[PDB]
This record gives sequence, structure tokens and C-alpha cells, in this order.
Amino acid sequence: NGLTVLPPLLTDEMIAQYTSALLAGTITSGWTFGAGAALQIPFAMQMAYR
Amino acid sequence: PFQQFGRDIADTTDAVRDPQTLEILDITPCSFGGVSVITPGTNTSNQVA
Ligand SMILES: *[C@@H]1O[C@H](CO)[C@@H](O)[C@H](O)[C@H]1NC(C)=O
Repeated sequence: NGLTVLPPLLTDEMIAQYTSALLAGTITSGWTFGAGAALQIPFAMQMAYR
Repeated sequence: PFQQFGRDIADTTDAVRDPQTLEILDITPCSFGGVSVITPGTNTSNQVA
């Protein structure tokens, strides 16, 4: 009744790619993708770090 | 058999019986929305979408 709803800029599919990207960085490369490029490290050694 | 019109969750009439037949018609409000103009800077072009 004169009210309108507007779509989000990022779709649920685009948000699901960002949550996959943050997760795939976090699994393969620790915190390093938050400092520069993702540097790979074996996951047992990333937990040994943590 | 006695019902003449129908309402949405919040007051608004959303269906009507034709009184000459018995058909039930849904009502959809008029299409409306913001006109928005998509543009480069006027310093670089005057084409718009
Ligand atoms: C109304 O009249 C039409 C014919 O013009 C008819 O087809 C329809 O069944 C009638 N409806 C009633 C009984 O009100």
C-alpha cells in the first residue's frame, strides 16, 4: 500500500561464496590471508600454532 | 456460499466474487516503484540508464 521492499546488493548465493572463501582461507592458510596473500600450511600444523 | 469478498492478513481486500457469475477474482495492486537514474559523472558522459 505504497510500501516497497528492495533487494540486498549481495544475493544469498554471493554471501555463500564469501563464507566459503573465508572458510577455505581459514582451513588452508590460517590467519595469513588476513595479513597478505594466503600462505598454505598443513592443517595439523595450523592447529599446533593455535 | 454467502462470502462476497476476501482480505489479506492486514485489512486489505485481496479477492472479490463477481455478483453476476460466482467467479472469485484475486486483486493485485497497480504496479509501482521508484524510478532510479544510473549515470556516469556529467564530467565524463551524458548517457544514462
Ligand atoms: C446471470 O445471467 C447470465 C446470462 O447473462 C447467466 O449466464 C448467469 O448464470 C446468471 N447468474 C445468476 C443466476 O445470477
